Amino acid sequence: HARSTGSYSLVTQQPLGGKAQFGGQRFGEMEVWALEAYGAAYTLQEMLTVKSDDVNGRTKMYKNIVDGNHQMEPGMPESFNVLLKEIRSLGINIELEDE
Amino acid sequence: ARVTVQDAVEKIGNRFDLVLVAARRARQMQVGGKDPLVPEENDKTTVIALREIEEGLINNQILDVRERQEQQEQEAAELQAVTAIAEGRR
Amino acid sequence: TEEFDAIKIALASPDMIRSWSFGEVKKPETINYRTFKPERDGLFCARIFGPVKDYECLCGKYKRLKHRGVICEKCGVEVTQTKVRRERMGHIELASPTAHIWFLKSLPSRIGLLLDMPLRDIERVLYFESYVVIEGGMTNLERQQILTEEQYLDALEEFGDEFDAKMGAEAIQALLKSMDLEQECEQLREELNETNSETKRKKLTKRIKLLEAFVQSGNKPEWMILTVLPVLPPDLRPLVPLDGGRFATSDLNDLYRRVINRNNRLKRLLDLAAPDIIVRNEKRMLQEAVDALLDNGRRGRAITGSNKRPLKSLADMIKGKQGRFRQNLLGKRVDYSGRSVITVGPYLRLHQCGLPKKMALELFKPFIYGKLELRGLATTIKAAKKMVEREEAVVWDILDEVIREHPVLLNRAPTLHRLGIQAFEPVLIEGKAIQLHPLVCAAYNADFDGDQMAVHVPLTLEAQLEARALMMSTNNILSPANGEPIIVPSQDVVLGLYYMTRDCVNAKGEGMVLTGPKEAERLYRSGLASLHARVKVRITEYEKDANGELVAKTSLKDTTVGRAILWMIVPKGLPYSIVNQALGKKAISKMLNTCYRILGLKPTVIFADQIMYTGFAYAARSGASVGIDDMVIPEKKHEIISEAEAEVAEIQEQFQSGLVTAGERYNKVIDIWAAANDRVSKAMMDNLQTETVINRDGQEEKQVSFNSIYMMADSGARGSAAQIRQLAGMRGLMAKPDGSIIETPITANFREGLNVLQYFISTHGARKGLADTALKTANSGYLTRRLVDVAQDLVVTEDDCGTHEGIMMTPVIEGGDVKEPLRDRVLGRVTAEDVLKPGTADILVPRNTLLHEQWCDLLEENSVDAVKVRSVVSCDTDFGVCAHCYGRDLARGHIINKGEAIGVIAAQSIGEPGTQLTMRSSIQVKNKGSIKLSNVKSVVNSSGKLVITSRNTELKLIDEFGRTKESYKVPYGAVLAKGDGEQVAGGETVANWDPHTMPVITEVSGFVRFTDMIDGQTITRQTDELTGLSSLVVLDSAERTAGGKDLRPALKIVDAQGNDVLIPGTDMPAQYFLPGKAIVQLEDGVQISSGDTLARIPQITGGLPRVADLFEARRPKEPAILAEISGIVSFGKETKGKRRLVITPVDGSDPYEEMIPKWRQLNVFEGERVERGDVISDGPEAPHDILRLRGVHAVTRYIVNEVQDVYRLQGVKINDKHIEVIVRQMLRKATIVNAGSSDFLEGEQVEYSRVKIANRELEANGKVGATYSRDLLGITKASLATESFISAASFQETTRVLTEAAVAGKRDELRGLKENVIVGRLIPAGTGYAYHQDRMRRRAAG
DNA sequence: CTCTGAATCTCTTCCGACGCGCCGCGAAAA
RNA sequence: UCCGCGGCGCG
Ligand SMILES: [Mg+2]
Ligand SMILES: [Zn+2]
Ligand SMILES: [Zn+2]
Repeated sequence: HARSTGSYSLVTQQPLGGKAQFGGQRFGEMEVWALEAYGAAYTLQEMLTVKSDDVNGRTKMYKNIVDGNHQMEPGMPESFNVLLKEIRSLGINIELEDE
Repeated sequence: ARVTVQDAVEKIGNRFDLVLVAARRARQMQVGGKDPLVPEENDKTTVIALREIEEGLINNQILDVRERQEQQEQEAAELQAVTAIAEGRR
Repeated sequence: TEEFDAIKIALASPDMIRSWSFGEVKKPETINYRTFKPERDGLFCARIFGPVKDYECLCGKYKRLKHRGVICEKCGVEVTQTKVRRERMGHIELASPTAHIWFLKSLPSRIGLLLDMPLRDIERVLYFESYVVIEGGMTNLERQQILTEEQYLDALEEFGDEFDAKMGAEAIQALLKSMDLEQECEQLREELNETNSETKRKKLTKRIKLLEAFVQSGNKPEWMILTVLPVLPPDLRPLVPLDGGRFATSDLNDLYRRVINRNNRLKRLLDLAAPDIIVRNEKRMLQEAVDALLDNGRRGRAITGSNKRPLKSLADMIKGKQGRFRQNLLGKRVDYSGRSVITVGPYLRLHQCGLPKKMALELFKPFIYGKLELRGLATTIKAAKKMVEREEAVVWDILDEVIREHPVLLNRAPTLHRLGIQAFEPVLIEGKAIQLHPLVCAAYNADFDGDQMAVHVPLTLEAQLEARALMMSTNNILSPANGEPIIVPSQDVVLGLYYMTRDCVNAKGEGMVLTGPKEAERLYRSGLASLHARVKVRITEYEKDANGELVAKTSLKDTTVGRAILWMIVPKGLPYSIVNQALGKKAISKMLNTCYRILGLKPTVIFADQIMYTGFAYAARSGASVGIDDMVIPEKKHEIISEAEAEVAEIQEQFQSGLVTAGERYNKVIDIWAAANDRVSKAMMDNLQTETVINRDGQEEKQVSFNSIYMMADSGARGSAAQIRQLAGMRGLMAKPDGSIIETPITANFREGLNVLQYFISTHGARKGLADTALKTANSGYLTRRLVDVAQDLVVTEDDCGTHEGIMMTPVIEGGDVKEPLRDRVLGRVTAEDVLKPGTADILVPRNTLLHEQWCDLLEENSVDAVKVRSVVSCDTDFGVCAHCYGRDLARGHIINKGEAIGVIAAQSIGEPGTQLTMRSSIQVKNKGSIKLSNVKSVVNSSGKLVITSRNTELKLIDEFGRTKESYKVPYGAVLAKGDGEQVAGGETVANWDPHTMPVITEVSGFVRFTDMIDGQTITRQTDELTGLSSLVVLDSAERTAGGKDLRPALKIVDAQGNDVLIPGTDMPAQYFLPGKAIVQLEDGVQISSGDTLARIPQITGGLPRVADLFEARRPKEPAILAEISGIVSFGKETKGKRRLVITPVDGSDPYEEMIPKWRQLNVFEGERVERGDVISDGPEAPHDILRLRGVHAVTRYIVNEVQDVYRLQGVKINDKHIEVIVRQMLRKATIVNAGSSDFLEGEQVEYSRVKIANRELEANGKVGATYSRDLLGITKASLATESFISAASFQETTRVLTEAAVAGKRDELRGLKENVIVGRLIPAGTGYAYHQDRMRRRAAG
C-alpha cells in the first residue's frame, strides 16, 4: 500500500489510517526516538509539521514542490492547538508566553 | 555517485555544521539558479553540493564571505543606479 | 512565526473565562433534521460558534467575499471562515456555583490542604449532607465545624441568625473567600518553629508550601470553584453524519446535553421558589452530572449510555495510551508513506534498496507532477494526473530521473534501536515487494518471515541531506551500544567462506605451483583443480609505513586455491596472515573490523560488498546440503545407554533395600544420567569431527570431516554445539515447569523416533519458553519507554568542565576470575588525572586524554592496576554535560560532538537487550600467585594458624606484576593457613571456616571466668543428649525471667589469680558478652590460650524484573541494616518485638538508636566498634542506604556493576557509560539541610543544578551556601520531578501532573527534547542544535 | 490511668509494546 | 464513506 496525499481526519486534520480508506502509515514514538538519536532534527520537524499536521504549511509545501522549490515552511501543528483548547475546556488557563 | 561522506566530514570536522553548510549551498543552488563550482556529471544538486565541500573550495567561512560580497556588491550597484538617476534628474 | 518563549499554566478565573467565551448556550439541542441546521441557541449555534460554511451567512443574505467580517442583520451570524468553529469556545453559567472534580478528589486534596478540614467531611458536605459554619457572636460552637441537620435545627432555635451555616457547594467558595493567606503562612511558620513532632512538621510544611505557591503565583484560591463552565468548540466534537441522514454522537455532546438539561431545570426550579429539599436534590444531581462531564468515572459508578459503555469525559481524552498526547501529539500519521513485505535482493549494493515500481510512482507523484510541468508536457495539474494515471512511457523515464539520488527512510516496526531506521538510495524493481540488501537484515532484526516494513520519503533539501549524511547505511556501521560492527556476514555467506577456505589432503591438481591468484582462478574455473587443493602460490602484500605509504612485499607460500581466490577481493592494505585460516563467523568479523581499523571507510564498504558477492557465489557452487544420512549415530550409544540402564536399575534396588533415601537416590540418579550424557555427547562429537582419508601414497590419514552438519555448525552459520548434540545424541535432562528434573531421561534423538511419553515430556520446556518469550515483550517495551523518558533531556553542550573528581576503575573480579578486563572498561574514556608509571611518580598518561587503542596498549604494557576516569555522573555542567566526561563516541571513533543527544541513545541501548533477557567452608586458590589480605585485623592462634578479627575482610590473589586475579570474602573467625604475601599455587586451600556456625575468638590467653551466670535469668544448665557433655544455653530475652531480661551474661579474661586481663592497646578489660540462644561447653574459670575459640551459634530474581527494580530503586523486602555513625555498638533497653540497637560514637556527642526486628541475625557483635556505614546484617542493601551512607560514587559503581553483571550473565555486551548516564539522570533532585544565605527552606527538595548554581553565586558573593543531600528518586518519580511540566504530563499520571502544575502556576521553558517535539519546532539536538545556538545568542542579544 | 506520637493497616490510584490486517455493529430517540 | 467499541490473526 502507498498513500502519498489523500483524505484527512476531521477531528485533528491528521491523515487517516488503514488501506481500505487509503490512509497513511503511522510514525510512532519509536521512530521519533530513532530520529532523535541520529539527530536529523530537520527530518523530524518536516515529518511532524508538514507531512502530518500543519494545514497551512503542508499546502504551501505542496505548492513549493509543484513549483520545484524544496524549502521548509514550519508551522504550529493543529493537534497542539487541539490540546490547548481541550485543556482550556477543563477550567484551566493555558497560554503562550512572550507573544 | 557518492557512497559515503566521511571525507567531507573530515574536511568540516563536525557532521552537523557540514550538513547545515551543504544545505545552505544547495538551497542557494536550487532557487538562486547559481553555478556549480565542480563539473556536475548530470548529478542532482544535493550531491554536487556535497562534492564542492569534498573539494574543500567551500565551507562556512567561504560561504559567508561570498554571500557578504554579493550583498554589498548589490548595495553598491543600487547606489550607482541612484547616483545615475540623480545625475539624470539634476 | 509566533515564536512564543514558553508555556504558562494557571487557574481559570470566572471573569477571564467569561472573556474567553463568545457567549452562552441555552438549549440542549444540536441541529434540525428537516434542514440539517443548528438550533437557534444550541451547542452548534451559528451566532455563537460561527458560520456553517466558509464566508456564507446562515440565512444566505450575504454570499460574497466583500462581506468579510459582517454580522448579518437578518440572522446575526458573522461571515468568516469555518475555521473559527475550531477556535471559539462556548460557556455555561450554573444556577449554583459548582466545584472542580480534580482539585476536590485528586490526592492530596488541594482544597483540603488549603483548609484544615479532612477531605471526607468536606466532600460529604459538598454533596449536601451537612452544613458548614461561619461564626458570629458567642456560641460554644466555633467556626469551621461540621454540623448535621438536627444540630443545625437546635442551634437555629438556640441562636438564630447570630451564626451562619450553609449547605455545601456555595459554602465552600464562601469560606474560601474568607481567609488571608499571609497571616496563615506566618502563623504556620511560627508553629513550625514551635513544633517538635516530625509528622506534624511534615503536614504543616506541605500546607505552607502549597499556600505560599498560591501567594507567589497570584492566583486566587476562591477560583478553585467554578461558576462558569466552558464548552469545547463544536468542531472538536463533530456530530458524524451517517447513511440516510442519521448521525453518530460524539461522547462529549451527551455529557454536555445532560449538564444543560440539569442547569436549565435548576434555573426554572429556583424561579418557582420551591422548598429547599427539591432544589438541594436537583443541585446535587447537577454536581454529579458536572463531575461526570469533567472526569467521568473518578468517583462512583461512571454514567453510561445505552451501549452500556463507560462514557468518555474531557479528562479521559488526555490520559492514557489512546489519549491525545500519546496517540496524536507524538506519532502523527504521515503522508508519503508505504508499507510492503520484504524480499532478499542479492544483486544489490550495500546502500541501494529495491522498491516496487507502483509504490515509487505513488510516493513520488508530487515530483512527477513537478518535472512534468518542468518539461511542459502537462499544461495543467489535471493533465499531469491524467498522464500519470495513463502511465505514458515518458512518465517512467521521469520517474527514473527523479529518484536518481533521492534517499528514502526505511523502518521496520517496531523500532527497538537507532539502527532500526535506515536510509537507502532506491532503485526500481518489478513486483510488489521491497528488495533489501542481505547484510542489513541483521541490523533491522528482520528474518524474511513475511514481516512487513514501511517507507517514507524526505521532502526538504535539508532532510535529504540528513538522510544521505547521517542515516545512510554506509555510515553508522558500528552499533552505538558497543563498538562491535553490526554488518556481520552470517548463514549462507559464512558457509560459503568456510567451505571456500577449507582444505582437503587429497584433491585434483594438488602440489602444482601457480604464479598468482589470477591463474588460480583460471585453474579452478577450468575445473582442473578442486577448491580444497593445497598448493604453493606467489602472493604480494602491502603495509603502511611511518608515513602511511603502502610498502610492498611478495613471496611464495602454501595456500588452498580457494583462499588464493579470496585474495583477489581483499583491499590493498590487508596483511595476508589474517586470511590464512579456516574462516568462520568470528574470524570474518575480526577480518572486516581489521580492514575498518586499518583502511578507510570506502575500502571497508567495497570489501564488504565483494565478500558478500563472493560468499554467495561459492556457497552456490558448493552445493552443501543436508541429508538423512548425515546424522550418523555412534555405535557406542547403545552401549552407553545399556550401562546407564544398569546403573539406574541397581541404584533403584539399593533404594528399595533401604540403603539410601529418596532424595539421595534422586540426586545420584541425576548425576549418573548426566555423566552418561557427557560420555555419549563426547563420543558423538569425536565420531563426527574427523574423517578417514587417503594420501598421495595411498596411506591412511585423518582430516576434519566434511559431513554437512559438522561444517554447518562449526562455521557458526546458524548453529551451535547444543543443536547438533540434540540431533543425534542424547537430548538431555531438561526439567518440569516447576524446575524439577523428571528423573526419566529423554533417550532417543530426533533422527530416531521420540516416544509418545518422551516427546510429551519434551514439550513442557518448549511451551514454557514460548510463553515467556511472548510475554516478555510487554515489560521490555515498558521499561524502554520509562528509561527513554527519564533520559530524554540530556545533550552534550559544553566542550569541557573544569573539574577533577572522577570515577575509580579496576577490573571486576568475582569467583577468582576477571569478568571484564580493564582494557574494555576504560577504553574510550577521558583521563581524570595524570596516570603514573607503577612504582614511580613519573607521568605515564597525562590528564584529560582520550583512551584510544594505542594508549590502552601502553597502559597494558605498564600493567597498571587501577585508573581514574571522568564520568557523566561527576559532570559539573548545568542543564547538560561536557563532551569530555562522556568520552569517546562509539559510532564514530572520535570524541563526541556538541549537540548529540546521548540520553536517548543510552536509553535505547539499554532497551534493545531487554528483549534478550530471561526472567523465567573453605577456599581454593586457582592459579599461582601471591596471597594478599585486606580490610583485616588478624591474630595468630596457638595452633600456628591465622584468625580474622575484622569484618568485610577480603582475600586477593595478585600476580608479580601487581594485578589481582582472584578475590574472595573472608568469613569472621575463620582459620587462615597462609601468611600475607605468601606465594601459592593453583588448586591450593588457604583458609577454612564453618559455614553454619558463628564462633567467637579470644586474642589473649587467660582464665575465662563466667559473669552473670544465673539459671533461668541469663542461662540454663543442660546436658548434651548424644554425648552427655555439660553445657550452658543462653536464654532469650523473653525466654528468661523479667528480672534477668537486661542482665548480660559474659566471659571475662583474668589471670590465674583472677586479676583483670585488659584488651591489648586499651585499658578496658576483655569481656565478651553472650548472645541469646548461644551454647557453651566449657565451664566457669577455665584457662584458654591466645587466638582461642569457644562458641556455638547457629548461622533468585528473574532478569528483567531485576533490572527494572534496580533502575526503579525498589526497597527490598529484606533490607540489610547498616550502621549510621561510627562508634561502639551496644544493646539498649529491651523492646517489644524488636531489639534496641544503640551506637555510642567514639567521639560524637549524640548516641544513635534503632529498632531492629528480633528475628534478624545481626552480623556484628554487640561488643564491637563499627565504621560509618558498616554492615550490621545480611541481605540486599537498598540503594538509598548506599547513597546516604557511602556517597554517590559508591551508588554509581554499584548500579553499573549489578546491571552489567545481569547482561554479562546473559552475555550481551554494553558499555558502562550507558548505565552511568541513566544514573546521572536519576540523581536529579536534592534536599536541603541548611539554607544558608539562600532563599530556600530547610527540608525542601529542589533541582541539584539549581542548588549548585545558588551556592556558586552565594560564595561568589561571599555568603553562606546551602548544605544539601542528594536523594535517589526512582525513574518514575524522577520523571515526574522534571521542571518542565509538559514532559511529565506526556509521560504518565497526567491528571496529577496537570493539577499540580495548574495549582502552582509553573512556567515551562520547553527545554527538553520531548516538549520541543510536541511544540513542533526543531529539537535542541543534532542538526537543530546549531540553529538553537543561533537563537539563544540573539534572543539574549535582542 | 490518660494523652500524644509513631508506626502499621486499610483503602484508593495508576498501569502492563506496537504496528497493522480482518471482522461486525450502534438508537426511549425522534 | 470518513465516528466509536469489542473480538481474531500476522509480524
Ligand atoms: Mg519475525
Ligand atoms: Zn444572515
Ligand atoms: Zn564534565
